[PDB]
Formats: sequence, structure tokens, C-alpha cells
Amino acid sequence: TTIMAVQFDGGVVLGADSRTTTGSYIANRVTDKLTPIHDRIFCCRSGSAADTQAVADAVTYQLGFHSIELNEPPLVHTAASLFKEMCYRYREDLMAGIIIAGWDPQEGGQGYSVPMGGMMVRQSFAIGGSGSSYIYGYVDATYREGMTKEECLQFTANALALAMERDGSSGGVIRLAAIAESGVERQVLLGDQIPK
Amino acid sequence: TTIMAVQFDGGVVLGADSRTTTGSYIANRVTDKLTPIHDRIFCCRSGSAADTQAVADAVTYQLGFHSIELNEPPLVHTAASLFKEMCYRYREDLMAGIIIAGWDPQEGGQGYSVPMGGMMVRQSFAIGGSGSSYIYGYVDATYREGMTKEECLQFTANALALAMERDGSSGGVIRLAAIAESGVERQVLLGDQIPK
Amino acid sequence: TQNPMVTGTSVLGVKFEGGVVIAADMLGSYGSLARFRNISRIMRVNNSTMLGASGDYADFQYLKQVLGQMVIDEELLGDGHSYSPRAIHSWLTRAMYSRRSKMNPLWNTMVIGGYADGESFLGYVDMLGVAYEAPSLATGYGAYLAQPLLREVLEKQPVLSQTEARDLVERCMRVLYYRDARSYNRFQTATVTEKGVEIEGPLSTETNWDIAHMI
Amino acid sequence: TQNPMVTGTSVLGVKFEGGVVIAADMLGSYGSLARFRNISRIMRVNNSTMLGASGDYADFQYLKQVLGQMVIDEELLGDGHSYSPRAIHSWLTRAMYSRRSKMNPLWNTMVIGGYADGESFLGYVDMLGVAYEAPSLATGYGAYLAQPLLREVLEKQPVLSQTEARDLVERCMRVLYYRDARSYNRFQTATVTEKGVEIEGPLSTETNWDIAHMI
Amino acid sequence: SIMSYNGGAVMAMKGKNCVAIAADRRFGIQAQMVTTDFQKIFPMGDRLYIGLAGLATDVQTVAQRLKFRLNLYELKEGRQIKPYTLMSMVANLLYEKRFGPYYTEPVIAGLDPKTFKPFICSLDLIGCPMVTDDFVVSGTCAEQMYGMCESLWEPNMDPDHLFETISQAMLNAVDRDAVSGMGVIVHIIEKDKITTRTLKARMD
Amino acid sequence: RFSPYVFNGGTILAIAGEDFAIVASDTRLSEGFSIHTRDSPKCYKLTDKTVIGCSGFHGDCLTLTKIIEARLKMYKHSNNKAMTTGAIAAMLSTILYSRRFFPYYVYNIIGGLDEEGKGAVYSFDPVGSYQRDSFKAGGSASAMLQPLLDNQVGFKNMQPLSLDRAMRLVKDVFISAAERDVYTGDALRICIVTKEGIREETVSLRKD
Amino acid sequence: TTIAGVVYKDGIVLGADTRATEGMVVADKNCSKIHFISPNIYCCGAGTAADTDMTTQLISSNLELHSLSTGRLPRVVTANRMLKQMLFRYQGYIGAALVLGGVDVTGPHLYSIYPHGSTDKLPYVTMGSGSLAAMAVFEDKFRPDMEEEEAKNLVSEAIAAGIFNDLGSGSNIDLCVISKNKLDFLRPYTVPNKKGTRLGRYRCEKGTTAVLTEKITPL
Amino acid sequence: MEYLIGIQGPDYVLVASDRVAASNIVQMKDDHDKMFKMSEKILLLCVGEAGDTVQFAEYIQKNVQLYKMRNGYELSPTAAANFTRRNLADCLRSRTPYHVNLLLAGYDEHEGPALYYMDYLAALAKAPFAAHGYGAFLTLSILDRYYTPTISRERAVELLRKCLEELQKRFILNLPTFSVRIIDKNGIHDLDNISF
Amino acid sequence: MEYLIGIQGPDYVLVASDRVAASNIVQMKDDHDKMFKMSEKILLLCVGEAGDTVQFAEYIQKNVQLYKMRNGYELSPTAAANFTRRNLADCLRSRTPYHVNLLLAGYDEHEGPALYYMDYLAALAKAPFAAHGYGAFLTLSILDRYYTPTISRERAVELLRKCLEELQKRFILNLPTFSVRIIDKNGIHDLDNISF
Amino acid sequence: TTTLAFKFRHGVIVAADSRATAGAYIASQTVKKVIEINPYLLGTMAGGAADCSFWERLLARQCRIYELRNKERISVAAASKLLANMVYQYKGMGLSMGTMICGWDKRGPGLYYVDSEGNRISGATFSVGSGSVYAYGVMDRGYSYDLEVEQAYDLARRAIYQATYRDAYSGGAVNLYHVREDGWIRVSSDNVADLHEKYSG
Repeated sequence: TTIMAVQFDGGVVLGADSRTTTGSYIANRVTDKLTPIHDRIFCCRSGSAADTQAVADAVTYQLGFHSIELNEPPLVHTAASLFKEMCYRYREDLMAGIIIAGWDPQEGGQGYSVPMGGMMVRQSFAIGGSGSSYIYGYVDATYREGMTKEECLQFTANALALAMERDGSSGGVIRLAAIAESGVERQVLLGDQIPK
Repeated sequence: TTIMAVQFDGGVVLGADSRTTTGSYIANRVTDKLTPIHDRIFCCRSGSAADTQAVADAVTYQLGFHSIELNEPPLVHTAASLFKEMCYRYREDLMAGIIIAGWDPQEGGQGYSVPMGGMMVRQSFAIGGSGSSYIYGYVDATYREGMTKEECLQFTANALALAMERDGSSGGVIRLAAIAESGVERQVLLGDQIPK
Repeated sequence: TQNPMVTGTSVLGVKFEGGVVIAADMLGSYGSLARFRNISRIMRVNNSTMLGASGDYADFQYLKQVLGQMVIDEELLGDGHSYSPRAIHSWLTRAMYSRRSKMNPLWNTMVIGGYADGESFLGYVDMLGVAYEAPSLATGYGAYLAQPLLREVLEKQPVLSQTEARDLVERCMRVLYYRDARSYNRFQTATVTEKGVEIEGPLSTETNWDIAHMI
Repeated sequence: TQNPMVTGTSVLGVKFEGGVVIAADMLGSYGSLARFRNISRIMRVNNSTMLGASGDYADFQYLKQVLGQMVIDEELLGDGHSYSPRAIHSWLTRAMYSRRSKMNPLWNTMVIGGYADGESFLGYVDMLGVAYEAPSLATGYGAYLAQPLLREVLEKQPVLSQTEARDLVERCMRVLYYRDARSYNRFQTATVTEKGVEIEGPLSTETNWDIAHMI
Repeated sequence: SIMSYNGGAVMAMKGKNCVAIAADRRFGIQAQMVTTDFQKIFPMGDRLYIGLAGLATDVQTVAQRLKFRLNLYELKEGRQIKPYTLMSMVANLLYEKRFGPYYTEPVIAGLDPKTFKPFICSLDLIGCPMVTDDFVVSGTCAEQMYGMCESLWEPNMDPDHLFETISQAMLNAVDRDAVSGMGVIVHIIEKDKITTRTLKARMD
Repeated sequence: RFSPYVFNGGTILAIAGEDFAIVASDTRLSEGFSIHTRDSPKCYKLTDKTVIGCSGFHGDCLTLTKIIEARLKMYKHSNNKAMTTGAIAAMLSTILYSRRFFPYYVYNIIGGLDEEGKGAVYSFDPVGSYQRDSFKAGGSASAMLQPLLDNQVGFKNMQPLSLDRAMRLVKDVFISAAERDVYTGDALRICIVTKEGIREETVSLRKD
Repeated sequence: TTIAGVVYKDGIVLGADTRATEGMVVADKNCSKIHFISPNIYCCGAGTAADTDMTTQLISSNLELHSLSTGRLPRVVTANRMLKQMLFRYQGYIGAALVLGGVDVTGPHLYSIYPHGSTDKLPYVTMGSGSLAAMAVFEDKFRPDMEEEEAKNLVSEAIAAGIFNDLGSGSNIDLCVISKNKLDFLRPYTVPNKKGTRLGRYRCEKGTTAVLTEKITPL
Repeated sequence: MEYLIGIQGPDYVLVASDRVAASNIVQMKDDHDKMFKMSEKILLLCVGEAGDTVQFAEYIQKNVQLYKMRNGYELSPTAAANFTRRNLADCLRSRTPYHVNLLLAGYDEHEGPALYYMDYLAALAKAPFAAHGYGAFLTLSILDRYYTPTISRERAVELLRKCLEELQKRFILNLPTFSVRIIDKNGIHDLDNISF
Repeated sequence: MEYLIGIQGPDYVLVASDRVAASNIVQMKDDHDKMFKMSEKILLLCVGEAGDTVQFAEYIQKNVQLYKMRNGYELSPTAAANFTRRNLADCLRSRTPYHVNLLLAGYDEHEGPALYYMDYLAALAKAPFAAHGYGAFLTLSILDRYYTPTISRERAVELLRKCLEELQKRFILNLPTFSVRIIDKNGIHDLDNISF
Repeated sequence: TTTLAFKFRHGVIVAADSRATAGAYIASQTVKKVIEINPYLLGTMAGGAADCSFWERLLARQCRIYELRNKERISVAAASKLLANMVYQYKGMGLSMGTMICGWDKRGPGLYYVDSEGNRISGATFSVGSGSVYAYGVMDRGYSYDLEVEQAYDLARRAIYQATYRDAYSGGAVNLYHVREDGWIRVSSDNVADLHEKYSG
């Protein structure tokens, strides 16, 4: 698994691969690891599939009820905090790392990382997953401030492809999502379009 | 530990860091991990210090005697296939990975990697050590054919510095060596000259 | 908390003529990876108390939200009473010990600094409930590297000044950067005085690598 | 060899009308890292024998050295006799079993192909000394993924031609690439025929990702 | 193992308009005999029987709880139980103690009280029904009984040939098991009578 | 750790008659839940009147059958005679016990004709102890095959063998055992040793 | 065991074998592994037999109650939700692996559920011991928008490969076809294997067995 | 390890048990009584773990006497045996198991004499003669050899004496004296102790 | 577990040992002899592990007799005890240790009577009375209570009888018969067996 | 397994069962457990069958070599001593065997018991195997040194039958042997399924 999010002026870019294995056997090769918690908030998931799916469903329920009560669109920080509380309460049971990313009118496009242990922190770019150890130097060297929306999709695709070639648990297709005020744009990069 | 070697037309470039730890305590911080096996042949060492030092001494002895008998300068392949049998014969005892690099008139400048287990393989660029997992994507993205001697002394420093910033077992100074026909050029990059 | 996961390294503290100073670096390591490099491990509790914690970072973040609400609730009463630096030390010891006995510890080492009523406080709380007070403090590997360095100054000259303590606390971040594998070159300082709590950072240390040429 | 370290994945083999064909990929994985990506795991022993081995790579190189020297020594005599595929199969079985009983095995699985005296040979040798012969062979996960496909074809049409066997080989490689975590997209083929041994590679497979759009 | 602490063997076979159920007679504690006339086949109706093999305490407990429930059911409903319903009842009773299971494996044999159509079935440790058409076995000597029954059973057996077949299968199967045997009891369930017989077997 | 053994399945059977012997086996080679081959017989011809069958771990079977043949040739060269069935059994016992502290994981049966022309069947355990029988089954489905032989040949619990009757009985017992044993049955190989020598036969079983 | 399912242009095809073993001895030769859940939803179970039986029965009763109250045909997403929530509640001690499938007012749907509460929505799925041997066939010969007969042949080939290449699978093949207008439950579809004919006559003549005691109970 | 024996004749039941209470390698007591009276015609002999024996036996005695006092008539031997078995079986799987081995001897005015055997797993058997202990192995063969269903009282006492002399000769434990009792239509009679 | 006792008087040594050979829970012999004659005035009593006892005792006997035959005079009790201790101590740390407990009784024409004690770790002590076994605990207190250095032969036999009656009363193992011997200036005399 | 042997005025009498099992499965019921070392010595097997057979064959060959060299037959005590010394050097490796050795020599009848742990004891009555504790009772109640030949035969048969009745790993047929001054003879091999009707009635 390799997941990543990058901030740009006006929104966030999320990317993931699509392989789920059981040992050395690829149980699924077209997995979708980008899940919409609300209209403009997404999470990328890594770890045990059961734990991440159950926690995402629970947080979706709670955030929807909160939004209906308050009669307002929710914040990214609220969803990050709900995930943090559930991950910290059951840290002896769950095995789940999450990236939260979204856009809210109060603070723009933001991204938070909730690793194993129920910690929470904000970052300009955030990588996670088993295959992310092979692209730390690349993202350190290549990232710069003031990137445009179209310069963040290419950077994300390059980093994910480089992680895919070297990791045994990463593969498949590359799924990208761009989140800004107007909406969410989703796309898939098949085998011909993956950088080489 | 992070060690690396790169081939260019006419020779090889070797680079290493300088930290040796015992747990979480830095026992030595100005270590020299580049040891000349012969006038034009070097090895970079990673793993247990005792095993690597003893094997380097034994191979130095054997290679010197062989060269005195044959009345010729030795080959890089000979030194690599002298390291290989000692590393394979005692694989249940030793814990040592090595990079062999040098220049011989028959095939120019070459580089071999002898990992744990006694394997042998030749490569255009070869990285090793505990801290090398963080620069696989970088060296995959940045390497190109036809580099010059000075474009290899700068790519090596960049890769090593990127590995140093993220690994806990890597640090100190950067030691570089360039090997070609004329001789061996050695230099040290202190804190001010290290790329940022 | 059976396993520590993302952790902090060490906290330093020393008392001077009219207040206390605490220092800590900005890094959270996940094993040996140095993963988060701009995290703050120093808190301001109220206008005379400051806190610094090492160990698991999720537990520190939890204690931070539990201790912030307890201070907020008491200022709502508007009665003229505030918690002393010593009241938080006493409360923290009870909180640690009550979880030690349930076999569910909080993986942290805590350093409390304060200045109230013309008397300076520097206190140490441990994972198991071991708590005490001293003129200088260091947790983790600073108990081996930095504590000998402070306890030599604090015997020749038992009473320091603000500048003498600020120089001492930076001479110890250099030795602790040279010889600790989980350190970083960016730290942060907090000072409590009669005025209040002042946080300054990030700072950096100048190093010397001359010996690399005698090898 | 108590631990495998750098390993290979799987070897495929099938016999046709006038010879044998063997296929294997070009990757050596260190755990889950995919570290060496241009290594060759197929050997040519002599003008009618070829060998392909999976498992530890150091042991495979050692057996390459021993087998090559044995062939050279037996060729130096110039008496008109040469080793057949069956002699190599038997010698390998003896060596593997003799090393098993010392509790120091060679971590490998090997496929021997050959064509001599108008008859083709395809044999399988295991780590413990289990050895046998079959019309088609696959080691590792290929025993689960590729073996059903080969046997389905071989039951209906017992005798193939060269092109049919080739095409069957690429189909099996494509399935393995889809469903195996330690695979790679570059493989290599060796064919033994009345002319001799001929190695072709590296090759590649064309994939299909239409189902990604019905998710 | 716990299933082999006491030993035991029970089997059921289907004929034409009749069924047969057989069990061994021995109670011992590992390698020592204690008694011979131990009961393992219990009647649950006019033409319905259940046989228990495994651990003796669980055998008796399960039999008594099943009789409890069956009596209450028959008092409320006012009719006789059906073999399907009894099998489902036993499966429920066994699954209720999942993670703490009773160490028995029942075998049920009877006739439909409305149509007199034969029924034989067997359940596993935690209650998974498995209905057959020819024969079911249970106990420590299951392999021997499978071998004998695959070779001797033939469709449409009248009571005499069915009795001979089940007698021979049980005798030759328990002659090769160390902790089973010392007598065989056979019940032949038919439309209008029930026949109970005790066979002459080795006592060693 | 490292385990020096695996279980590869297999069933062997022997019946001794008035003036013949029969040794039968199946030809499936398996490992775990997979199938290696469907054409791997387990009967080896030792002499024109002696056959041996082995089952268990396959590598031990191969090495043991090579050792036995080497020893038979050594004996023939030193003594100027062909070794006898009793001598073969007595030598195999010593060979098997030589590895007492790292045993062969094999089950062995020897069938043939004795010196008066009558059938002989000897059965072994993995350590060496052997016994002369009248019929014997070994391997995966021994517990299923033995009661049938006891009932039909020994006439147990009831109030001579022809060759044809023995053949029918062998085919029937393997057909019945193919139904219930996981490890058994792709084809059946039968070897009949009589006055005229050794004859062979094959039959087809279930495939699933 | 081997259970497989495919989605074609009009509905779902599910298939399974019929052998049930206990250790290394065949216990049942005609087991049934395709379970009724709703007139438009079916399930194929693998793993521990008792757990799959009880799980499917409970979920079927709950869906029956829900459909009675609302008055509409149920949805596959509802059954998937209840199954996955119940399985996650037990932390993986119910060794049930399920292939679930059905057609509703939205169209064909096919899910795979694991013992820990995971779920995948896919166009073709396999589970069991012989899951790899059938997945090879699906990877080789699957096309989108097949017809009914092509999908039935594909599922039969996958199940046959699982039967013939795995020791824990065998006997017959069962198929279930779910379409918007019908539901076919073929039992059995193919009989690849047959028992050989007996050569001897081992019938025990009357009087062969000696009897100690005897009693007659006239009903 | 304690020894219990019971023999069942045409119109009586004879029971015997040893009289040693041993702790470690020394005998603490030599007139211990292991024979509890549940009624005027029911005896219950118990051996096994220390503590469990007396607690279990006294609980059973209290309940049997309470049945007598409430209902005006006494429990039959069969019902008492079934009650004991149910109470041991219920506690088998709880947090407080009893490790006890039991013999129950009784007389009923309509069904005659009765002797029951129970082990610590709560399986109840009815036997014409039974034994508990390590001496059961040495004694049951003599009892099988010399017992007939029509044996009389004097012959039964002689057979018991044979069994106890066998224990004296062959068995390694020091068991000098045994207490003997008989149950008949006139109640429970204490016979002379057999001592060596 | 076997029992050995020795008492040492002014001009004799009295020794006794039991006569049981038991395997598991059954006695297999009741006239076993555990007393080896090394000379005309030396006895060696040995107990402990099965097999080691007879091998060790017969080795010692052979060597002592060989000394006699070569030199023309017999070994004194002290030298035999020292020889035995050295031979046990040497084997202690090898691959074939002996698990044996020993008493040695002898008479010397100049040094008088002698009694020696040795445990399985090969530490040699000289005592006026000694015991081995589990009955040593029960017996040594009586011996301390009633022993005087001037005790005579009949009084010594009476004291031994007291000790054995104590074993009969208190000890849990069945030890019916004991063999008794005495060593004096006239050699070794066999006394009447003490039986109960 | 149960084997017994007792010594009386007219010599030694040895009895054994015939069943051999492998777990809970009865491998065979025709095992010959009285090993015929010589025309003048007898041995039994209990524990491992392979160990007993192998080491008693070695003993037989040593006895024959001794007789060839010294022109005299070996005695029972010497044979038992040889067997005891050949198994003490594999102590701890895992052998398991227990044997009576029976004979007649210059000092009369002889009956020794040797096992792999190291014991070697002479006696007048022995029983080994799983079901030996069941044979001690009957044998002790019935044994006397002045028995007649037929009475001793009956005692041995009854003891073995009672042992197999209550033991689960013991059964088959009762094989009986008698050791006299001029060699041993084979008395009978009686099936238990017929002794049952002989004794019960």
C-alpha cells in the first residue's frame, strides 16, 4: 500500500495504488482505497482492511449526524479529530493508518496524518503505507512551494509509480483525486499511462 | 550506514557516511568505511565491524600474494570472487555486506555488490547499508547514461545527504573517492559543504 | 499503552535566579526513521507553569487535552485562586500511579517548571509514579550525557543568572547532538519568569568536525 | 543454509514434438524489496541440457560452478561420451539428498530439460531429494496458478508443436504476473531442440486492466 | 485426544422400509476396562433412536438435556417429533455451547411417523447436520467401518440381509480397534416391530 | 526451522497364495494438498521371483531401493548365487536398523516365492522389525483395507485362494478405498510373481 | 472446497463442489454449499461448515423480517452490511468465507466477504482451498458482458479445475443462475466422476452371525 | 494413594477402605475415616484431592438429609447417585472443579442392593464389584478370578482378605489397616477391622 | 527409595540396608542385596540410579582386588575411600556421570574401625553414624538422642531395632526386611535379618 | 503386551500374548514374543520390538562364538550379564526393552530380568508388559514351588487370560513354553476366544 497527499493553493491532491494481498497472493488488484467521508473530505487507508473499513463507516455516520444538527458543512479538523479519538481509544486492537484530506471554506485545503497509535499532525505533503519508505528522499528533493494544481498531479503520479516499481505489496493502477472548491475530480492511470 | 558506488566512462565513484553506533549511542562519529584492498581496488563495508575488518584483512593478504606471484596488477573480478567464497563459506557466522569497486586496464572501472549470503552481481550503480532504503526512488529517477566524473561526484553527495537526513543510523561526514587510471582522489564534505 | 511507537528523545531543565528554563528538540521518531520533524513537545499550562514531555506522543497529546480543560474550568469560577506549579506535579503523580496499577501505563517522562510567589519549581514525574524535585533535570539519554555537565556547574556556583543558564542549556544540546542517535539539530526553549511564559524557537547549534581530518 | 535471503520465484517447463522449453523471470527479491532486476536464472549445461533453478541465489550460483567444472572435466577426455539429461538429474538428486541428511540443505528447486537420442527429458528435483518426471513442470506458486492451465491443455492434446508450447508459456507468465506478489514483467525463455540450446530474452507481456473501470 | 479417553463406536444403516442402529458395549478409562453393559443408544420415540459416542459424561448429559427438551415439546404440541426436527434440535443444543463444546458426535436413525420413510443422519462436534442415503458411522474406528460398509452395503436390503450386513461390518471393524468392542448391540427398527439383539464377540 | 520429512501418500498391498504372490499399489504422488504426478508407481522388481513395495517419504524410497540393488549385486558376485527372499528380508532388517537414530520414513513390503515354490509375504516397520504374514496392507489406507482382507481371506467371524479370486479381491478393495481416502488413486499397478516369472497389469481409478 | 461466481450481462452465476472431508477422510460426498438467503439473493460458504450454516440462517431470518415490514424486495447491500458487521463484531472467530450475489432494482451485484469482516465488490470471485486453480481460469478466459451459456461454461471450467487439481475438492458441480426474470438452481449440473462397478459378490448369507440374546417388541 | 473396594452380593453390599492420612513422606494419621453416612441405608465413599472430598461429601449429606426432612421419606440409592453425578457434572466446567473419585453403596426395599462407581469426570456406572486407587490394578484380577454372583457373606469376607493380603505382598505403599462395613435390610453394620 | 544406615563403635562397625527392589508401583524383589564385599574387612554399600550402582561397584571391586593380587597386601579403608572419591569426582564432569550414594565400612589393624559417607557429588566425610535415604530424616534424630561413643554390640543392635521400628510406624513406604552385617578384627559376620 | 515366567521344581515356564498395536490401531495378532535364542536359552520381548529382536540376535551370535571357543555352553548368568553390558553404552539415547532370560544349567534352572534402564535381577517369578499388574494377582495367589506340570501349565494360561481380559493393548493367543534340563519344548498356542468358553463355561 502507498498513499499520499499534497497541498496546493486552493486544495489537496490524493493518490493511491490498488493492490491488496494475503501473504504472497494478490487477493484483489483493483482495490479502491480513497473513501469519501463527506462531500469534500476524503480518507486514504492503510493496514487491516476490516479495521479501516469499520472505522471509516463509523466516522461517516457521526460526521453526517453532526452536520445535520449544525446546519453547516463540516471542517477537516473535525473529521481528523473523530478519527484520532477512535484510533486512540482502541490502539491495542486496531492496526490502521489514515490520511485525511479535504477542503473547507474557513481554512482552505488541508491534510492530516493519523498514524498507528492515534496521533494527529498537519503537513504540507504526507506519505503513508508499507511502500512509502522508498520515496522519502524523492519527495524531500522534488517538493517545492507554490506548486500549481497540474504540477501536483504529475508529482503524485511520479512518486507513486516509483514506489510501485520497488515494493512487493504495491502495484496495480494509480487512482488520483483533486479536491478544491468547485468539486472533486477523479481519474485512473492504467498501464500505458503510468510513468516509466 | 549508507554506502554507494556509481560507474562512469573511465572509472568509479564511491561514497560513504561516517557513523558507527552501539544501540542508540554513537560510539564513533568519524569512522572510515572505505578501505583500499589494492592500489586501484576499494571496498565499502556494512554490517558487523569485526567481521568486515577481518575479511578485508584476509582478502588483502591473499590478493597481495597472488599479485606478487603473477607479476601483474590484479583484476576487480578477482577481488570480488575472493570476497564471495569467504562470505559464502561462513554465511552462518558472518553478517556483512560489501561493495567492491576499482579500475583495471582490461575492463575499465567496475562495481560489484556482495550482499549477505555470498551472492555476486555487477551493476551500473549500487547502493547498500541500512539507510539505503530511503533513496531507491531517488537514484532510480535521477541516474542517466553518459555521466561525467563531476556529475557523479555531485549525484553521490546528494543521494548520501538525503539518506543521512532520514536514517537514525547514518550521519557524520561524507567521504568520497574517485578511481580512474591516473590514481585515486579522496575528499571529505564537512557540515558546511553537505547539500541541504 | 504496551508499545511506545512514535517517541520523543529528551527534555532539559534548569533553574536560575528568577525563573526556570526548559529545552527540547522538534522530532518524532517512529523506530529509527525520523518521521515527523516539526512537532512541539513543550506546553504552556497557565501564566506560571510550563510542561515538557518525552516518550509516546499520543499519550502526551492526551494529557495535554486533559490538563488544558482542567485549567480552563477553574478560571471560569472567577474566585482569585489558581493552580500552583506544585499542584500540577502532585496531580500528575497520582494520574501516573493510578494507571500503573491497572497495568495500563502512560509511556511518558514529564518535566514541570514554574515560578510562583518568588519561589522557583522544577519537578520530575516518571512512568511508574516516581516523582521528585531537583535544581536540574534531564530525561532519557540526557541523564547520562547532559546531567554530569549541569551538575558540575551547579556545585561551583549554586546560583546562576539568566544568561549563564541560557548558555549552559545550549552547551548541552550540542553534546547531546554529537552522541545521541535519535537527536535533531532544531530545538525549542521555554522560559518562565515574573513576566510569564516565553517560547522561543526553532534554534540551532553550531558544530565542529575538525577531528575528521586527524583520521 | 538455514535462511533463504535473496530468492527466485518460479520456473516453468513444457515438452513438445521435438524438444523442451523452459521459462523464468529476471528478479531477485530480498524479502519484499525487489532488489536485483536483471539477473539470469537459466543455465546451459551442455549442447543438449539446460537447467533452471528457483530459491536461494547463492546456492544456485554454487551449483552452476560445480556443474560447469564437472562438464568441462568430462569433456577434456575426448573419448566420445557425454552426460545425458538423466545423468544430471540423478547426480543432482544424490547431491541434494546427501546434503539434506547433514542438516544443511541447499534451498532450491530445479527443473532440468534436455533432448537426446530422439527423446526429450523434463525432470524435477526438490530441496529434500524428492525427484520425478512429468510432461509439464512448475515450481513455487506456479504449482498452484500455472499447473492447472498446462494440464488442462495436455489432457486434451497430449502432443503439441513448438508454437503451441510457446504460446502456452506466455499465457502462464501473464497469469502469474497478474496474481503473484513476487513476480516481474521481464522474463526469459530457453529452448532445446535437435539444433541445440537457444536462449531468448528479455521478453514482456501485454496486460489488460479493463475491470478497474467496473469498480 | 479427548474423544479417545473412553472410546466407543456407533453406526446406522438404511435398508428398504427399515433401519438398523448398532453400538459397542464397553466402559473404560483409557487402557483399563471398568464395565461391559454401557448404554449408548437411547429411544426418543416409538420408532426413533439416537446414539452417542465420545466422552461418557457428555454422552449422559446430552441424552438427559435432549430428553428434557423433547418431553416439553411433545407436551406443548400434542404430537410425536419428526426426525428432521430432532436433528435441528440437536444441532441447536450443540451450537449453543460453541467455544465450550460437548465432546460427542450423535447419530440419529428412525422412521417418519406419518409415512414410515427411513431417516438416518449424523452431526459433528458443534452441530453440522449431514444427511445420507446409505450409512453413517461415528467413533474411534470410523475408518474401519467406512471400509467395511463401502464394500458390503447394497441398495434395497430386507431386514434379514440388513441385520447380517450390519453385524458383520461392526464385528470386523471393532476387531481392529484396541479401545472399542467387547459386545455389540443391534436394533432393527421396522414398521410394526423393533428387534433387539446382542452379538457374540471377542472379549479380549 | 528445517523439517527433514514430508508425507507423499501411497498405499501398498500384498497377498500370498498357494503358488503365486501379488503386490499392488497406486501411482499418485502428492504433497500437502497438491498433486505432483499421476504416473509414479511404487513397486520395484528385485529378482525374477522377488518384488518390493515402498511407501512414505519419497527420497528415502529412492535411496533405499538403490541401496538394496547394490547389495544384491554384491552378494551375487561374492557368493555365485541369486539371493533368496528370506535372505533379502533378513538383510533389509539390518539395513533399516543401521539408521536407528535418524530413521527411514518408509513402510516396506516384500513379496515373492520361497524355496519350495510357495508364496511369501514379509512386512516391515520403519525401524526394522519384520514378520511373515499371509496378506498385508500398508500406507495411507491400511486401516481401511485390512478389515476386508481379514473378513474375506481369513474367514473371520463366519459360521484355498485361486489367482483369479485374488485378482478380483485386490481390484475390489482398491475400488472401494478410492472412494474415501484423499491421498489414494489415479491408477492401479499389479505385479504377479509365479513360476514363469513376473507379470504386470494396470487398471484405472477415480481422478478427482 | 471451491466456490466461484461471475457477473454476466443479465445476472449472476454461482458454482460450487460437493465434497466434505474430516481430516484426510471423505465424510460426505453430496454436501450442499449454496444457501438460500432471499428469493433474489444467494450465498456460497467456505470454511467451517457449522459457522456458515448458522450465519446464513440468521441473516436470512433478519432479511425476512425487514422485507415483511417494508414490503419491498431486499437489496444486496443490506445483506452485505449485516454480514460484515456481525463478522467484525466477533473479531474473526467465525471461520466463514462467503461469496454473496443477487439482482435487485439496481442490477447484478456480487460481493466477497472474509472471516474478519472485509468486503470486496468485484466482477468475478473465487474462494476455498482450490481458489487459485479457478482464478487461473478466470484470468485466462473472462470477458465483460457474456451470455448466459458462456458464463455457465466458464464457471463449470473453473470448478472442474479446482476439483481435479486439489485434494480437498471433488465429486459433482452445482450451479445457480440468478436473473432479473428467473432463478435456476441446477442440482447437479455435471457428474465428472463415477464409482467403479463391483466385481465380487460378498453377500452374507442368512445364519452367518452367531447371536447370544434376542427379544421382540411388537408395537 | 487411597484405596476403596466394594463387592455386591445377593442380599448385601460389602465395602472396605484404608485408614491412612499421609502428608509428604510421613504418615499424619492412621485411623482416618473415609466413609460418609448419607442415610440409614446409604454409604458414600470418597477419595481424591485434599479439601474437595469433605466439602463435596458434606454438601451431598446436607441435601440428602434435607430431602428426608421435607418429604417424610428417604431417597433411594439410584436417585442419590444421579443427584451426585449431576452436581459433579455441573461443577466440572465452572471455575471451581472438584477432583474426587466416588463409590456409592445402598440398599432398597424393592430393588435390592446396589453399588455405583464414579470417576472425577462425572461418568456413572453400575457394577457388581469395583475398586479405586493404585491397588485396583493388583486387585481386580483376583476379584474377576474368584467371584460368583451367589457368593455369601463369609465367602465375601474371605475374598476381601485375599485381596488385602495381595496388597500387602506386592504393593509399595504401607497400608496396615482397613475398615470394613456391610449394608443389608437391617441397615449398616460395622465389621471388625482387618489389620496386618 | 532405598535406605542405608551405619553405626560405628569402639571395636566394630555395624551396617544395615533394606532388601526391596521395586519398579513403578509394584515390588519385584524382596531379597535384594545392596552390600558389596571389596575385601576381607571392607564393605561398600551403594544406592541410587539403576545401572550406575552395579557398574560403579563392580569397577571398584575389580580394582581393589587387582591391587591385592599385584602387591601382596590389601588396601586400607582410608585409601579405598579416597580411591572411590577420586574415581567418582573425575567422572562427575564428563559425558558419563554416575548418580550413586555410598557408605564405606572397614577395619584396620592399627587405625581401628572406620565409616565413610559419600554423596553423588563426590564429597567424602567421616562420621560415627550415618544414613542415606528418605528414612535418614526420621532416623538421625533417634541416633543423636540415644548414641554414646562407648556403645556395645548388643546395645547397638537394640538401637538399630528402635530405628527400624520408627521407620515401620511413621514412613509411608513398605520396607519389611533388613539385612545386617558387622565388621570386626575377625572379618565380616552376617547377623540375623530383622523382619517385621 | 504381557509376558510372564515362573520357576518351579520341574523347570521354568514362560507364557506370552500375541497382539501388537501402533497407537490405537491393532497392527497384528500373530506376533511371536518368545524369542528362541538357542536350543537351550529363551528370551522375551517387551517395549520396542526392533530393539529386542536386534540385541537378542547379537546375544545369540556371541553365545555361539563362546561355545565354539571354549567347548562349553554359556550359562544364564553370563548371558544376562552380556546383554546388560551391551545396552548400558546406549544409555539415554532412547532404547526401550525389558526381557526375561530363561534356561537350565549346572546350578539348576535360571530366570533373570534385564531392562534398558540398567536393572538385572534374578528371581523366581516375573511379569513384564503393560498388563503385568493384572498377572501378578493371579500368579501370586496360585504359585507354589511344588506344583505339578499340568498345574503349572494351567496357572500360566489362567494368568495370561486374566491379564488380557482387562487390558486393552493385550490380547490374541496365549503361547506357552517349558524349559527343562535337556532343552525347551513348545507346549501350546491357545486362542483366547476358546479359553473364554473353557473357563466361563
